[PDB]
Amino acid sequence: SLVQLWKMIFQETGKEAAKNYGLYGCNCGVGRRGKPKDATDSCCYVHKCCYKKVTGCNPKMDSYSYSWKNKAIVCGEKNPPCLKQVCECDKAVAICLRENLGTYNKKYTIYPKPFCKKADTC
Repeated sequence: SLVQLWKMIFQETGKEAAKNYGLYGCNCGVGRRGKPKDATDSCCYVHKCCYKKVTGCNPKMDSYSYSWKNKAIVCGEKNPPCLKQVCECDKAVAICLRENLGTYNKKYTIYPKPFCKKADTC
């Protein structure tokens, strides 16, 4: 669920997830999609697009089972198809988030999403 993702974000980024990425760019956090602003927003772009490949669940409400191993995210204990995927979706968006931390814009942290150009289809 979305609380798990928020934790997941913090554990690889060290920043409070909703505080820093809840309104970042045009695809991070609540709201729709847009043409991404930077690599930080674009990995939120990838997250929302793997989130549409979910089938039988509510990712923002349904929790899953996962653990935080030797600084490595292991969702890999047996999970139902969706709950496996969203959590892998969350881990992938948690992992890339650490990969573009040097790019993070402090001005994009709360971004006016309506003004962003509409994203294509994933």
